[PDB]
Amino acid sequence: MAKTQAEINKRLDAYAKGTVDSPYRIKKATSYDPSFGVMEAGAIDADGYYHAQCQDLITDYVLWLTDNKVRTWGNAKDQIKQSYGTGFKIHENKPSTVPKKGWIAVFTSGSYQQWGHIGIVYDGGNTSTFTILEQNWNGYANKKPTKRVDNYYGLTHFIEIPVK
Ligand SMILES: [Ca+2]
Repeated sequence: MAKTQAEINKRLDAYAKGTVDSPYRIKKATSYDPSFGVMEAGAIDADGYYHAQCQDLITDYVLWLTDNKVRTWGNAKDQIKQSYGTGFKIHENKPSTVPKKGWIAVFTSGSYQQWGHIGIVYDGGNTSTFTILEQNWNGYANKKPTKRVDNYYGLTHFIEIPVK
């Protein structure tokens, strides 16, 4: 059920614009847990807990990449400890490793949360920096998927996805 790069690129744009086709996309500003921020329209809350966390975007993504056949478990650091199916490949991030658009970036070291941070490679970039689309880098779980330029700090693994 592999997706085309064009379908992937279009999915990544819809996330960032808050118009993604998902049943987990927040349509109007919402809150149910006062410990977090009011979730804006565009935010992805896949489990319905702790608002728009980092992993929520990835479980919605993996869900779409596989036509709702693979649901993710655990947190960000748990994602390299399970399988998404055929076509998906886990790569270690080393200084020469540059990812591709649509790939999943996993942060399990540095001063990151012990349960990790996660996001989608929006632009592969180069050896020094790349662009990520992620949720909950602010720790407040309210913003929709936002682009950030990352410098491979704390980034330990990439997950390659199947492309047509
Ligand atoms: Ca959630």
